Amino acid sequence: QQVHLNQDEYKYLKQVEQILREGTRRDDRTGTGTISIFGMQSKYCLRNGTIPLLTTKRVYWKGVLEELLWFISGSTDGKLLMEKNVKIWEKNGDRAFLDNLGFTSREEGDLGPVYGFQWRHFGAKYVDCHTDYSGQGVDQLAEVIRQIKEQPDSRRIIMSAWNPSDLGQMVLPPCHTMCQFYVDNGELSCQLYQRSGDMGLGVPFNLASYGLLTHMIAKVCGLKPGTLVHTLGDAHVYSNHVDALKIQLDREPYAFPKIRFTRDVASIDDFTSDMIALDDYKCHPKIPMD
Amino acid sequence: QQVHLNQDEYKYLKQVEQILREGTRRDDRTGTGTISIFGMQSKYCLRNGTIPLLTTKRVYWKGVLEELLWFISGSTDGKLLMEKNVKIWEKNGDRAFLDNLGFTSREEGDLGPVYGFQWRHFGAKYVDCHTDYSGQGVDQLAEVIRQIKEQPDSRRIIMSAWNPSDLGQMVLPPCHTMCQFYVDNGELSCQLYQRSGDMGLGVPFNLASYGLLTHMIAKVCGLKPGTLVHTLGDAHVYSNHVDALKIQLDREPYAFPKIRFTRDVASIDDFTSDMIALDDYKCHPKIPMD
Ligand SMILES: O=c1ccn([C@H]2C[C@H](O)[C@@H](COP(=O)(O)O)O2)c(=O)[nH]1
Ligand SMILES: O=c1ccn([C@H]2C[C@H](O)[C@@H](COP(=O)(O)O)O2)c(=O)[nH]1
Repeated sequence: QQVHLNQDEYKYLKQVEQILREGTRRDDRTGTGTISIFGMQSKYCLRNGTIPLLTTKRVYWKGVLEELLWFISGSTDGKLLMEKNVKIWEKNGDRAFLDNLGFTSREEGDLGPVYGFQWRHFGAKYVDCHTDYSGQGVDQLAEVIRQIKEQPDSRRIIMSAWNPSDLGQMVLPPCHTMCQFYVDNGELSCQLYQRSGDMGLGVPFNLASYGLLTHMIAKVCGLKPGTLVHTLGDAHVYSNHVDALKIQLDREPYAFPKIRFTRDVASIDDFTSDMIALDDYKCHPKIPMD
Repeated sequence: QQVHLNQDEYKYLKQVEQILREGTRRDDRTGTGTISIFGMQSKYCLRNGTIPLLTTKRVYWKGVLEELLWFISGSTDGKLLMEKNVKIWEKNGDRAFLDNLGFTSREEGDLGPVYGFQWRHFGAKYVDCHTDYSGQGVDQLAEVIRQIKEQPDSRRIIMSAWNPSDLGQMVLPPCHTMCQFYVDNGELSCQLYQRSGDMGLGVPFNLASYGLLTHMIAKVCGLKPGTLVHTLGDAHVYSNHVDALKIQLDREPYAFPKIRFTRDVASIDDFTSDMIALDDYKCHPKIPMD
């Protein structure tokens, strides 16, 4: 029967199996095939410092970590993240990518009013990735933190990246579109709504990212981490990735690693990559992709 | 048994039951006790005209229908609904309610930049509930319809009411915060993200509302209805509703009613209450409590 060291990662694999077994076979934005279920939900225990970094296929932790800190900082400048040696946004801000979208006047690495800007300045008039936006638009992350501290019973602790007014100027429309927080018996929980998820790369990354976010905010608020709830619109596997995911489905998950913060923080803006430690991230062997 | 005429309503009852059994006890913003689960999801088939109006406890159909048409019209004037003998917004737009929020210059019924305003003019400058907003802000509903018709493969078909810039001026923050649409083999599906849901009174109403909207857009787009995915943040039952819900839980659901449109429509703005028929809405008798 179903006895597993890491039940939450096992359920993830079950999620992937269900997509491949019941999913619809459609052609997507690029003309490639996906196998897809619309509407899925899964839950991940964050208690005792557990962060859900998948063990059956390695997730780029360094990238997760630096992108999150960068999001939080409000930055929309791809070059700042490249300075931290993370290159996941590089191809979305280069001359060719920008020009193809009509952003011929824009400087390289200026990603437009993407996540960081929305999280910290929702409603402000975007100029460029070098403008000082202090006190412009709504600082959602700050409000979420005040709400958690002052009104922990609230059912309105929401942060959203989905800004229709700004979509035309973003290099990519937001994928993790919004999240909601929830305080129960001194524990902080988070639900991510992600409109679109690739189960082979994107989803594991987003999973770790919001897991880390919940850990950070919990610390800032003097709370213990709770449950991450991950909700998907179009959950899919690319049809060229099926063999690779099948190899992943065959593995018995290891225990998730643990997150550890090595100093105190004054606020959500007071973390640095050197004081966020990840203990015992053990992964199964590499899975080659195509 | 394990077999039901209406498996979808049966699953909703099981949802209520899961909350009562596994939910956490909380005292909310109102003061009354809730029993709560954070993060739930359920699916409702809409194929062949089916609309999930609950049968074990009657849903206020006239309210659902008139509110939706009013939403689509972009109106934020509560008096238009009161003109049709729908009083669900009355408490929220009267003198004392407005004054308590500091909207002391507002006429009665001026709900602020609520749903309808966000749907048709996201990012526009709110003045009052009589202002003509043509060409101001993003018409999200029209874009959704454009995307469904022209890019049915899109994983980006989103409409959101969650506007941080406008929250302070709304009489209530949006409860059904955003929805995503999905086209598969000519079948239109919709996922609602609801941040907060009263299983007893709110949720059934929200289900019927988004069910109806999905049927409407499907007709506009020459498509067929698919599935409604209902996602909840704080899924709760009010502690004083417990006994009446226990009664409801032993009822065997009847078949859902079906929706039928009795003439063609030029666009999403061309529906009227008289041409939306609801066939065979058969319910169990009223509950001995409220
Ligand atoms: O944070 C992200 C960003 C992207 N993707 C995946 C989902 C889609 O396969 C693709 C984005 O394409 P659209 O959904 O925008 O078409 O990348 C994720 O899983 N997570
Ligand atoms: O469309 C709605 C609006 C409200 N509610 C319920 C949920 C909560 O019980 C209450 C709103 O309170 P807050 O979640 O806003 O505190 O009404 C719904 O179920 N659906």
